[PDB]
Amino acid sequence: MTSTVEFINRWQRIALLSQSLLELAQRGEWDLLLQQEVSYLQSIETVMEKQTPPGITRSIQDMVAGYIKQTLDNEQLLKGLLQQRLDELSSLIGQVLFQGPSAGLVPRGSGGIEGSIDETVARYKAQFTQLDTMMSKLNNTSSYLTQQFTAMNKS
Repeated sequence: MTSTVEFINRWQRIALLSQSLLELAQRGEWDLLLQQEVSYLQSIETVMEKQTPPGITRSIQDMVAGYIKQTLDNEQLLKGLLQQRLDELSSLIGQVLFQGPSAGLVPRGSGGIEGSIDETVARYKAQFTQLDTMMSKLNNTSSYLTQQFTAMNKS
C-alpha cells in the first residue's frame, strides 16, 4: 500500500513541523521558522494534491487524526502570532518606505533606493512578505485541513 504509507509519513511531517516551527515563532526565530515554512506548507499541499486515499484503516486514521489536530492548533497559534508580527512590520513599512509622500522626490528605484532607507525597507519588506505568503497559505491550509479533519474523524 504505497498511497497509504506516503500518507502516514507526510502527515507525521506536517504535525512535527507545525509544533517545532511554532516553538521557533514564539522564540522569534524567523530564519528557522521560514526554513520549516517551505517543507511544512509543501507537505500539506502534496497530501491534498495527492488526495487522502480511501484505503485508510482505523489505526492509521486515528494517527493522522491526531496529526491534523496538532497541526490545526499550532497553525492557529501561528495565525494569531504572525498577525501581530505582520501588523507591526507593515506599520514600520508605512513610515520607512517612501512610496511618494514624506519625500521631496519620488524614490522610484524599488530594491535600490539611494540611502540607508533601502536597507531598513528591504528588511521589513522581506520579513513581511515571507511571513505573509506563509499566512495566506497557512490560513487556506487550516481551512481545508479542519474540514477534512471533521469528515475523516466523524463522517
